[PDB]
Amino acid sequence: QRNEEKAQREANKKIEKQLQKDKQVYRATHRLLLLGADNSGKSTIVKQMRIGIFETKFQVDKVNFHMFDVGGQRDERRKWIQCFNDVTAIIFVVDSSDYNRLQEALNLFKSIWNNRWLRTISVILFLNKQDLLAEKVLAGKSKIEDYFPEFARYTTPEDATPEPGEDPRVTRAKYFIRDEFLRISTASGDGRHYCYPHFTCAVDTENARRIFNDCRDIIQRMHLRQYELL
Amino acid sequence: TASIAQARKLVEQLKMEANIDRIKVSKAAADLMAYCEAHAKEDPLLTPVPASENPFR
Amino acid sequence: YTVGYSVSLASLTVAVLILAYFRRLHCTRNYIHMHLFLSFMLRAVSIFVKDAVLYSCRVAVTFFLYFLATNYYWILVEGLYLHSLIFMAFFSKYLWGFTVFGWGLPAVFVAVWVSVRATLKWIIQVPILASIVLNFILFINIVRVLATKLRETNAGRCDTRQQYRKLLKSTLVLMPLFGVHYIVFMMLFNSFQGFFVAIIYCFCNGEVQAEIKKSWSRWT
Amino acid sequence: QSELDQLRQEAEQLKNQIRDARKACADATLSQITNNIDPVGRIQMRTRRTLRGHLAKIYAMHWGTDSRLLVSASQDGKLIIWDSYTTNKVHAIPLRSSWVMTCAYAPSGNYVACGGLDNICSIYNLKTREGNVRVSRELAGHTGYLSCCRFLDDNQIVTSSGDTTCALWDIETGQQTTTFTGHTGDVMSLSLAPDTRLFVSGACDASAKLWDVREGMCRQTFTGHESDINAICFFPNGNAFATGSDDATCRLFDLRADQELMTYSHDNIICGITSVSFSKSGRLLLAGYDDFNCNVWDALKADRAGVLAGHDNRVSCLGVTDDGMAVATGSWDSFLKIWN
Amino acid sequence: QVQLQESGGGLVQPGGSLRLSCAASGFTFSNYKMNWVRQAPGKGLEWVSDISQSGASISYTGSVKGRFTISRDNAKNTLYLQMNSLKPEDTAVYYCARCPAPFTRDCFDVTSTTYAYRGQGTQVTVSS
Ligand SMILES: Cc1cc(N2C(=O)NC(=O)C2(C)C)cc(C)c1CCS(=O)(=O)N1CCC2(CC1)N=C(c1ccc(OC(F)(F)F)cc1)NC2=O
Repeated sequence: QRNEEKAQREANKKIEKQLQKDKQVYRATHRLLLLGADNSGKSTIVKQMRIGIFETKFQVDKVNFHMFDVGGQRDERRKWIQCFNDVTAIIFVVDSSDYNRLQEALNLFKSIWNNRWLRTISVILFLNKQDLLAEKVLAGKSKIEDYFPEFARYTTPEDATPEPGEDPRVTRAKYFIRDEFLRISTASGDGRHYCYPHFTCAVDTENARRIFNDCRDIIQRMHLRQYELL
Repeated sequence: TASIAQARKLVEQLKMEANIDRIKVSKAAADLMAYCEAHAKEDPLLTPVPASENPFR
Repeated sequence: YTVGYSVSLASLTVAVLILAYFRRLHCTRNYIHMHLFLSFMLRAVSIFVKDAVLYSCRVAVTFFLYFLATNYYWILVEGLYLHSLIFMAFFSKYLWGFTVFGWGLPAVFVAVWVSVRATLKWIIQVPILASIVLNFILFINIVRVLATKLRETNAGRCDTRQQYRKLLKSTLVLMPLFGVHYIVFMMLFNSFQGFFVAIIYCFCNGEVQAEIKKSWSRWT
Repeated sequence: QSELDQLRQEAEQLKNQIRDARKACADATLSQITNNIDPVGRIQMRTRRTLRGHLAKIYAMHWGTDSRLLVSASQDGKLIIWDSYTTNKVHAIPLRSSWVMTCAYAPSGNYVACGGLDNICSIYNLKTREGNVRVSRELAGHTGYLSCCRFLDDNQIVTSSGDTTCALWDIETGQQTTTFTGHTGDVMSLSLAPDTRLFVSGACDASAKLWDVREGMCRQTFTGHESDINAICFFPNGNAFATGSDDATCRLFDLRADQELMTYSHDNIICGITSVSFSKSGRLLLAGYDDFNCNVWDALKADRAGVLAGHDNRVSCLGVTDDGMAVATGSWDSFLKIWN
Repeated sequence: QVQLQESGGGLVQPGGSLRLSCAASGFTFSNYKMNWVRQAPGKGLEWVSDISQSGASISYTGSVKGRFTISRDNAKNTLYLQMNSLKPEDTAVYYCARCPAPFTRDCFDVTSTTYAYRGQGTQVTVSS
């Protein structure tokens, strides 16, 4: 009679206790969508971060992260990208040296930025392979103006902070590629989500504190937005 | 190659769809109306049942 | 005068109703707001009762001091909860941990004032002074972080004047002008303090305004 | 190119002659026959239960044959089996991959399937000897994300995938007995017939296809949608089906007539459709939209009978009991609500 | 049935001109954002130009700025691409990909190998 109801109500408490324990782990962890191209260098970033879909867990300052690489799918990505509408950030990796494929990366950035279900997600932009960009610029073999005519009339920003030792010609090209991505970010999503560009190489030793600091700033801005203070 | 032979199967599949017995839409729509009319009284969502016969009430 | 004292309690009771009766207006920060709104309304209640027995006994005296220290302790913690989120909440209970701090701790040293008075000022006053001083410390830290973040939203891809408006509006709604009035003083100010807070914190709130619009849309 | 031009023309002219055959059958329209019958009127369902306990968005759900138990999948790694009558949770299955995109409940009520970006419709045994729930066997072999897998039998299950391919599986062996190829875009939804002899599947190419289970061939393909087809559901008698798409339109297709009988669209609605479902009688057509709402449609007159407005985020999934007693609505706000 | 039938295209000397025409059918042309894409011999699909629903956002790929210009006619249900100075590098099969959703400014998968809402393409060749 009532034994089944007593068993069922007692059973539901056991699930409820576990669900509350699982909530603590779920809320503490930060999920990240690692997105990029074949030539972007996604695997280099994953490999050096030594703490259907491939997961990468790394702990920084006792903060658990969970990077998701989705490579087991096809090139059509308008249906499974909706599964990542609540990730903390999207780590967008680009190959800076690959000039002709920059417009392909710019188009993908524009789609993610303007997607209805991804309008709230901030993008941690990694302009990977900076050493190959410096080699290509100094060699003088390939030119930006062929692929980006507006480069010829581009002045370096005043706030630029180059590394110790860099040709001014190299710095101009480096900050122009960054400006192309940041032009899309500022055109929409006023205060709802931002972009965090970074210059990285294959030998950037930490490359994870930058994600840790960016995710910290994303959560801080999210709290301030709830108070309508920012 | 596969690109030039990809149209080999598309033609064959359409041939099967071409030889199908199609009924008139008028009698086709009659079957849907007849089914709903014959099952109207068995649909709790269509006709709200009394609260004594509703397990969710 | 009397009409000014009606709007102080009337607006604050409406504020608690909107926050409590609704499920969307929830989460810890909205639960913090209700206790702040409750304390503001409870202060106004104890102002007349104390005056009515005295001019307009000791029962209303001890209640008046309890709620006076309750306002500045719920202003303190509300700035203390916001300070925690920006700085010490990257790893997140807490909500019920300091709910005793909000009400209970103000009360305990009020009873100390009563105990000493039971035979034979600073017992009650300077604890409130510490809360006001500590709240101002948190206020200074937050406005610096807000200024720091506003100039780094999109590096230089913003407007300096526009971020000045964002900084000024944000600064206005956190500055403790009630705490400075306590130290400066120790009329009409008590009349508008309760009703003034409801306009900005619960009425001018830009998300409850769309929530009632959502409520009206659902019902109508 | 000289001969490949003929192949394009052979397909085009044969596709052209199919249209005139369909045009001959279209003597009347569904609105003309059903104009005389009186409308259903106002439909006003109320939220009988609201199921809470999921952490992330609920992305799919499925009713049981007893019309009491549910399974719901959320994008956090949980597969909770609910109880509608008492709101109690019967089981909570932790998944290997948190990005689960589908779930199914066996007709016998013994197994539960689920899958997603891991590319596996994992089978879970509910009625085991020790009483626990464990992964029965994993059905790997899809090259794209699993979008829908539905139990054909206690030992057979059909799956849809984002590799433009459906497949029939044998749960005992773990191998694909039949493969269903022909879609060009990602297959998003799947619906079995009542007789379990045929099934339809809409894909991301604005087309639906009727498949024969025992043969593996496509019987006929239906077109008319302008964008990706997200949902699909058979009519109760099994001679028709509806399709929700990103057009903000639902369309009724008849199997025998091989045409689109009716379109359910309003100028106010400009958002995509996520789920569709018929009532027990088939008179009402439930549809979940992106604008956080569910619209009840008169399937015979194409009129909005009512609205189920109770969700904060997009309605992801829908479901009606086999006895047609209640309808459940999952959403991205992690709440599963029962309406009746 | 959603269909996109390309027109124009052919042989042209370097420095000439060529007017592409894309006839759309099976959908409401006014609601959708339209794109031009091309696939060079031995290269993958490449985005060329897009146009907004009303015809306001007229962005290009950069390599074709100044030379190419996209047009739109919602009444005639057709898309245009007026190429003004053809270079040998422009030789490719120009497709007329249409965006998937009808009320979105973002556009996904138009450059994919098996995109469903893209036409068969017209051949454009530039040689001396
Ligand atoms: C941060 C926060 C944010 C919100 N918001 C939210 O959530 N959404 C929103 O839009 C806002 C409203 C931003 C709500 C609350 C309750 C707080 C905590 C507010 S407090 O409790 O820390 N405290 C702050 C100090 C306090 C009492 C309340 N204020 C004043 C004061 C005096 C004069 C003023 O203006 C003027 F000078 F007269 F002109 C203005 C204020 N004097 C005080 O002593």
